[PDB]
This record gives sequence, C-alpha cells and structure tokens, in this order.
Amino acid sequence: GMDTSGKQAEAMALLAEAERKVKNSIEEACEIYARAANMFKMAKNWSAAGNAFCQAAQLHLQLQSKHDAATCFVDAGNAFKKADPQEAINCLMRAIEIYTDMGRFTIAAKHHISIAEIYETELVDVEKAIAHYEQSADYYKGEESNSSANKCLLKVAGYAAQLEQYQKAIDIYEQVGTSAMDSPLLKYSAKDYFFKAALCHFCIDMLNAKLAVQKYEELFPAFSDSRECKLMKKLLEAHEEQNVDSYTESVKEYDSISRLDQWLTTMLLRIKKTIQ
Amino acid sequence: GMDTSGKQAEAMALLAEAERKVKNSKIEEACEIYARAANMFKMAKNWSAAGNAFCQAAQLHLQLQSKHDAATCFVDAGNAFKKADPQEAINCLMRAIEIYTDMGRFTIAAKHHISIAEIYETELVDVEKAIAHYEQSADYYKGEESNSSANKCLLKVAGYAAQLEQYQKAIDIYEQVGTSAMDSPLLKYSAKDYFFKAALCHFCIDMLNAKLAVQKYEELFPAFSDSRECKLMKKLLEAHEEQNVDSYTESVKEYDSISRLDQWLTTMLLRIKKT
Amino acid sequence: GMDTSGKQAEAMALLAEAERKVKNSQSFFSGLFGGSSKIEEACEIYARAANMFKMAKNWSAAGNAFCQAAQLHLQLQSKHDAATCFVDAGNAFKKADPQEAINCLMRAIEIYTDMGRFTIAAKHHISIAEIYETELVDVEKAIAHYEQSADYYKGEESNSSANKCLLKVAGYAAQLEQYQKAIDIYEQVGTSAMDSPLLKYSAKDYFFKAALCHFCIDMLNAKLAVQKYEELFPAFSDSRECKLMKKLLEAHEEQNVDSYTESVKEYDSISRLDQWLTTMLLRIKKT
Amino acid sequence: SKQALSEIETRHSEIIKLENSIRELHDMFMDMAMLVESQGEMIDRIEYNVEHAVDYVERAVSDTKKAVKYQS
Amino acid sequence: TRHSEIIKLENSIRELHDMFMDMAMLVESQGEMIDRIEYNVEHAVDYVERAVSDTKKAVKYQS
Amino acid sequence: MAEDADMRNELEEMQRRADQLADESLESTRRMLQLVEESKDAGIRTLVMLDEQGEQLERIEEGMDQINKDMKEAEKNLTDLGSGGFIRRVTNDARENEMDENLEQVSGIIGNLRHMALDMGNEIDTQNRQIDRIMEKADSNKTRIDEANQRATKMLG
Repeated sequence: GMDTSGKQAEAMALLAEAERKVKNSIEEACEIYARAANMFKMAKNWSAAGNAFCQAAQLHLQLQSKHDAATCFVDAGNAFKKADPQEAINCLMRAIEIYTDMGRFTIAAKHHISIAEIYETELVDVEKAIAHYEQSADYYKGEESNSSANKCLLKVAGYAAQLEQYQKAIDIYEQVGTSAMDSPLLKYSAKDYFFKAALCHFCIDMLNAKLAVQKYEELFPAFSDSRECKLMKKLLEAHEEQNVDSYTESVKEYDSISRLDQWLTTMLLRIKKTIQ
Repeated sequence: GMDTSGKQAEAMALLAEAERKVKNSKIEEACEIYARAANMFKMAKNWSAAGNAFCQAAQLHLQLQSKHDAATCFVDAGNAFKKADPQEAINCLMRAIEIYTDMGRFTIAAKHHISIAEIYETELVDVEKAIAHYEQSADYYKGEESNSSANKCLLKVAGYAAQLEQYQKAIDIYEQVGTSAMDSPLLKYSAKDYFFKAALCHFCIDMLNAKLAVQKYEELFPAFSDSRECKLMKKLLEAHEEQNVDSYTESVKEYDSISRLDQWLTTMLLRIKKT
Repeated sequence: GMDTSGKQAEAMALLAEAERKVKNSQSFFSGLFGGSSKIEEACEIYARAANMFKMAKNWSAAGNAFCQAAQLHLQLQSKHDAATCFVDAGNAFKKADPQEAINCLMRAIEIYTDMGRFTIAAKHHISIAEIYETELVDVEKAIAHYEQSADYYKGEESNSSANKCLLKVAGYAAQLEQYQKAIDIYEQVGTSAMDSPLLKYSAKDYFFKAALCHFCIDMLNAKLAVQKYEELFPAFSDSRECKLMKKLLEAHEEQNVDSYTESVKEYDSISRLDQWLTTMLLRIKKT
Repeated sequence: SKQALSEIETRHSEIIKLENSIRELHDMFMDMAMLVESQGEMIDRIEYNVEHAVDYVERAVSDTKKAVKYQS
Repeated sequence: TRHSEIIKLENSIRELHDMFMDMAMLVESQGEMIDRIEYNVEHAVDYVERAVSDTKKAVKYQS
Repeated sequence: MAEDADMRNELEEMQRRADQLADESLESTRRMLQLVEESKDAGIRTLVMLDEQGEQLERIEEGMDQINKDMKEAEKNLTDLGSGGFIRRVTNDARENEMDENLEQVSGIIGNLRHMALDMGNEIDTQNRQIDRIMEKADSNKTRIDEANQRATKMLG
C-alpha cells in the first residue's frame, strides 16, 4: 500500500534534512530525527528505527541533557527488542548505567528484569539470567520493596536448583519460608517453600533430608499436619529398604489427589533413578 | 417542557452573540467564545446542532495556532455526533486519530480506533469494515506491548470471523491466544475455554480431523482432559459417529443444566448438529 | 569483587576533592564573593558520593555524606532540601546502627510540621514507631508515636488509616495488662465499622477480641457484655466466635478445666490460633 | 451383597471431584491477594510524589507573587 | 432431592469461578495502567523543577 | 466348606474395602471443610485493602486537580506580568452423620462467599474509571508546562 513507500521515502527525506542541518555545523535536527524514527516505527520497518533513535540520543547527550537521552535510549532498545536481541541489551545497559548514576534505582531494577527475561526466552543462557535477577533483587531489597525481592529470589533459587549445586536453593528457600511464616496474610503458603527445600536435600543423601525435615518439623509445628510431611516420611521409609514399588505407589497416589507442577516430577524422577 | 425551550434559546443567543463578536488576537477570543457557546448548546442537548457548532469551533481552532486543543475539540465533536449521522463522526474521529499518531501517542489512537469500530458495528450492519479497525488497534497495542488489549481485540475479531465462516483465521487466533495464556502464570485457568472453542470451529470442516485435533490439545495440555468441555466434546463426537439425534440433545441438555449456553455457542452448536 | 575496592577508592578520592573544595570555598568567597556556586557544587559532590557509597554497600559512609550535605544546604537556608537529605540519611543509617536515624527523622519531622504538612510527619512517625518495635521492646515509645500519628491523621480527616493506627495501639496496650483502653478502642472501631458496606464483613472480629479482653476482668461482666453486642448486631450470633465463647463460659462456670481445654483444642484444630489469642487464652485459663 | 457396596463405591466417586473443585477456588483467592497488595504499595509511592509536586508548585506561586508585586 | 442440592452447589461454585476470572483480568490491566502513570508523573515533576531552576538562574543573572 | 470359606474371605476383603472407602470419604469431607474455611480470611483482607486503595486514589485525584488550577493561575499571572440430607444411607451408622453435617457447613460457607466475591468485584470498575481520568489530567498538565516553558524561552529572543 501507500504506507510502506510513502513513509519510507519521507523518512529518508527527513533523515537527509537532519543530516544537512548538522552539516551546517541543533535541536531541530533532533526533532527531525525523532519524527523520522516515529514514522519508521509506523512503517513496520522495525530495524533501523533504533538506529535513528540512538543517533538522536547521542546528539541530545552532546548538550548535557540526560533525561530525554535515557528515555530515547530505552525506546530504541525496546524497538530493537524483536528485530535484533543483542543490541537491545547494550542499549538497555546504557540506560541502566545512567539511571543508576542518578540513583533512580527502581527504574534500574525493571530494566534488569527485562534484560534477564530476554536472556531467558529468545537466547539460551542461564548464568546471565541469574546474575541480572540477583542484581535486581539486591536493588529492590535495598529500597525495601519486599514482594519484588521475594519474587526475584524465588526465580533465582528455582534456576539454581534446576542446574547448579543445591546449596543456593536451600539457603534462599529457608530464608524466604522463615520470613513468610510470621506474616498474617502470607502464612498459608509457607509450607510450599519448606517442602521444596527438603526435596533438594534428598538429592545429596537421605540422612541430610531426614535431619532437615526433623528440624523443620520442630521449627514450624503446622508442618507436622501437612500432607507433604506425610508423603516425605513415607517416601523416605520406602527408600530405606530398596523397594521401588512402594516409591512408585506413593508418588502415584499423591499425584492422583493433586497434579504435579512438573518440577516435583523432575526431582522425584531424579531421586528414584538413584535409589538403585 | 419549559427546560428544553429555555436552554435552546439561551444557547442560540450565546452562539449568535459569539458569531457577532468574532465577526467584529481576535481569533483566540473567537475560539474561546465559540467553545462556550458550544458548551451551552450541549447543555441545551440539541445533539446535532451542538455537534455542528462544536466541530465548527474545532475548525476555527485549527485556524488558531495549536494542535492539542484541535485534537481535543475533534474528539469531543465526535462524541457529540455519536448519536447522529455516523459518517461525520467517523471522519472527525479519524482526523483526531491521525493527529494523535502524528505525535507518537499510539495508545490513545488505539483507544479511538476501538471506539469507532464499536460505533461502526452497533449502528450499521457492515461487519467486515469493523474488522480492519479492530486489527489496526490490535497491531498498535501489540507494538506497544500492552498484551491485554491485544488479546481482547484479537478475541473479538476472531469471534466475528468465526461467525463469518472464515474458520481458518479463527482457529489460528484461538490457538495462539490459548497457548500464550497457558504459558503465562496468570490467566492459565482461562486457557481451557479457548481450546474448546477452537475444536468446535475445527469441527465445522470435518469430523475425523477433530479427533486428531482434540488429541493434539490433550497431549499439549494434560489438564484439558479433566475439564467438562473435553468430556462433552468427545461424547458429542462419539454420538455423531452414529446418526442418532437423541444422544447429543441429551448431552447438551445435561451440560446446559449447570450453566446457560451463550448465543454464539448455541448458534454454532445448532449449525454443527443439524448437519 | 572489584566493586568493593574500586568504589571505595574512587569515592574516597571524590570525597577528599569535595573536602578540599569546601576548604577553598571560604577563601574564594572572602577574596571574590563567588556566592554559593562553590557551595552548591560541593553539595553536588557530596550527594554523588553518597549515592555511589550506597551502591557500594557501605551504608555508614552514605549516611555520613548525606548528613554533611544536609547540614551545608541547611546552612544555605534551604530547609526543604535539608529535610530531604536528612530523610535519606535516616534511611541509610537504618541498616547499620539504629539510633542516628531516630534523631535525623526527628529533625525532618520538626522541619515538616513547621509548615503544616502533617501527612508527611505522620508517615515519618509511623516509620519511627516501626523502628522502635522491630529491634527494641520499648513498647511505651511505640505507643506514644502511634498515638501522635493517629491524632494527626484524624486531624486531616483521612479515615481508615487512623483506624489501623488505633487498632495497633489497642493491640499493644492490651499486652501490658491494662484492659480499659483496649476495650474502648475495640468497641469504638467495631461500632464505626458496622455501618460501612465493604468493612461490614470484618466487623464481627473486633467484637470478639473485646469480649476476650473483657473476660480477664471478671466473668460476670463478660456474660452481660455479649448480650449487649448480640442485640445490636444480630448476625453476630451466626459466627463461630459466639459459640466458642458460650461454651467456654459454660465450662468455666463449674471449674471443669478439661472441657475448656478440649474445646480450645478443637477450635484450634479447625483453624490455627494466633500468638495473641494463645497468650490471652492461657492467661484466662490461669483462673 | 455385592451390588449395594459397589453402589457405596459409586457414592465415594463424586466427593473427590467436588474436593478438586474447591481446591481450585482456594488457590485462586490466594493468588489474588498478592496483586492487590502490590497495587497498594505502588499507589502510596505515587501519592508521595504528588504531595511533593503540589508543595513546590504552591511555593513557586508565592515566590512569583512576591516578585511581581514588589517589582511592580 | 440429591440432584437439586448438588446441582445448586455446583452452580454456585462455577459462578464464583467466573467472577474471579473476570475481575483478576481487570486487575492486571489496572496494574499496567498504574505502571505507566507513575513514570509520567515523575518525569513531569523533574522537568518542572529543572525549568523553573533555569528561570531563577537567568532572572538573577539579569538582576 | 472350602468354597464357602473362600467366598466368605473374599467378602471379608470386601468389608475391608468398605471400611477404607468410608474412611477416605470422611477424610475428604474434613479437608474440604478446612479449605472452605481458609478462603474467607483472604477475602476479607482483600476487601479492606481495596477500600484503603480507593481512598488514596481519591486523594491523588484531588491533588492533581489542585495542581492544574494553581499552575494555570500562575501561568496567567506571569503572562500578565509583562435440605433433608446429602448422602444415601446404604448402611447408616455414625460415619454418615458427620459427612452430612460437614457438607451442610460447606454449603453455607459457599453461600457467604458468593456475596463476598460479588461485593468485592463491584469496586474495581470505579477504580478503573478514576485511574483512566487521572492519567489524562496529568498528561494535560505536563503538556501545558512544556509549552509554557517553551514560550517563556521564546519571548526573550
């Protein structure tokens, strides 16, 4: 349609006009660049829009302006988000650097979350995701926004238990569960966290798991009434005799009454495989 | 009533005096006084004449050096004609949307697009026309990452297309939205419904491939097995395997007992069963 | 990692440069009357150093820098920015040593209340009370601060916040074994909440607490109490609290301790009891 | 006889479905609470910013009144 | 009586389900909205402060 | 006698089955009751929090209106400067009674939850409208301030 050709031609015309204006050597050039970038974004020419935005940001930063520079850097990064994953990371890191310099730590927190999401969905890399999530959690906890820090720490612990040694998962789960135990609204969930922690202990060796479940039962009396504690006692008792059938039967029954998150399935499978 | 006549007379007098003032720098006062006259006419509640005067004031403001006031005046005039000749309201709102996108505020443009699509569908009968605006608004929202609005618009357009008998677009949209919602931790409880709907649409093509489709959904989403919808779908298909009309009627009555079926589902159910 | 040493060294160098700048500012003003440009720029160095330190996890240095900036910029008669810097310094100190923040927040509160901006003073008072509560057990000061904040909030007509503050005050006061204030506050809050559309569902709970807090005084004034509530809020009779209270009264009327224990055990079995209710129930059982 | 107690088994057949139905609702309530709390805290931050803005605007108005009236 | 009572119970449950789905979606949209407004107001306050500061410095330079 | 012995021992196995099934049903009812009880407190807390949030939103809207009016006045002045049962009684016995009572209580609590949920749902819509309006007010104010500063800079030269 007319949109593609007309918008592209006018965008090239405006880019040339701005380049000529700077050739005389200024804000007018930045406004022309911004309008050209907007019409490019309209044209569905996703790529090369971030290029114009970055050019405008550099020119604007030339004159000591820092707020609009950061805004346009972030805009260019999100524009590049879909066309080219790699460059968006660099642009968002630039914006994060400026914001952290000025101390708007909440903004830096969100941009890090976004970067770690892109490292987790499109590209494939876990360590970078863990690092960025940890940085965001530290910023938020420094600003004492507890819920966001809890979310980030839970995700980091999940990934670490997914691939890394289990110590990090144990520590994060214990801390979060203990903190959530006392609160009025959130107490009902506490069990879950404790449960997970104990399973992570099982992967190393049984005695650790038995001692840990004893300690948790002492610390949180309600745990003794949970169906999870009963399942864990039964599973440990079965595993102590090298009898796989009891293992399978108990796991199948517990699955029958409630579905599995597919995390428990992976961990239970691992534990069963090492029963020998 | 004595209220309508009085308000109409007052608004007419104010507008006439405003005309005389402007006819007598002067542009700004003319614009403001015309705005006041338009407001008094709106309180007079002669919607057509008030909208006409208000759009004329908008054009005069265009004659004055400002854009935001122009766009605001255009949108208010469009809302005024909302209950009048649709074509003029559509024209004014389209101009306002163009101005708003020119400034890069895509979100308000999408909102206005949704509004004009709504008026285009309720008032007139042209359904295919509204699809274009709905898709454009969905595109803008998806570009700005407001996933909820994009999902709403896509759902509406998919429903209309499914009505229009272009089932392929409906199946694509429903499957995409369902899988995306399933991925997200929240809204997961809703996902089942979408899949069910898709099956019905896919059924209209043929019965045999419906089995494969439902099995594919079963393996892609195990929880779908435990939902009542899957049981109803498989029972209906199995009954249809033999040409007995009683079975599916009884099954649909049983399912209906719990919750009343909506008009869309009832229409497609009648269409499937009758043939 | 590198962050620790690098940030420490660069921040120390920047702070030393700022100190030299302030030392030279006096000479510059005396010899030329440069004004406050030097002083303002020095304030900028102090603020940037404080932020960098806060990044570096060295909270104490950040607090010191913020206090220095606040003191200087107050010396430049700009009370508002001084209050802001004092607030940040208090937040910074809150993590390492818990007592400088008290006085910093006190100074900020005085500055703010000087202009009549009461809401900010109320928020700071709530924060100070929380600081007192979390570490220390100096309940008296917490009660005083909560009462002051509730007074301000009531004076600003912002309801549904004063209610929470007064509920906290009563909940703490009932702990010190002085029950009149708790009963007054609880009954007032309950009767006020009874008429709200949304809040109605919660109202019942308050009455129950009062009754329990009213039991320790003497059994005879508990029975009558229940009656006075039930006629006023008939729906009260439907909830479980009335049944449990009636059963407890019946059991206690004949020194039958075992039945009382069994009833409490069952009620706890259906729903886990809070610490506050547990302590009060034990205290009542003491008789 | 066998038929009657096979029927008793049929009886214990719906209770589990009902228990699943309720377990869904409970979890959904619990999930909702957290969102409500988060929106709350964010609202308080916004409110604080607004108070600062209004205070500065009023102060600037007073300063402008001083400048204009005294210079005039 | 069995059918009446049990179907009544199930109808109630399904109704609660539907209500909660709807308003949870609503809350999510609200959250996005509030996210936007916060940053908008922050930028507004920052820029007004900066510009009025330019005003003070310039006017005091001329006077 | 062997035939009778084995058939009767199968009958005892089936008696064990009966016992197990009845006990499982009882336990399931108890757990249902506990869960239904647990939901209510979360509902109530959500309601109170929503109330508080609504009040805060009203405060901020008032603040924004005051901001707009005062800034407009300041700009203008500056310019001027220039039900019977629930379970079939196959065999009676106490175990069915507690089942019936638990189901009754569950029904009542769900009845309450209905109204609770609807009442809570009502508020969110008005909150949505209010938030939408406050955005527009803030945006208009910002645009005003930017254009005002630009004009203040252009008139000088």
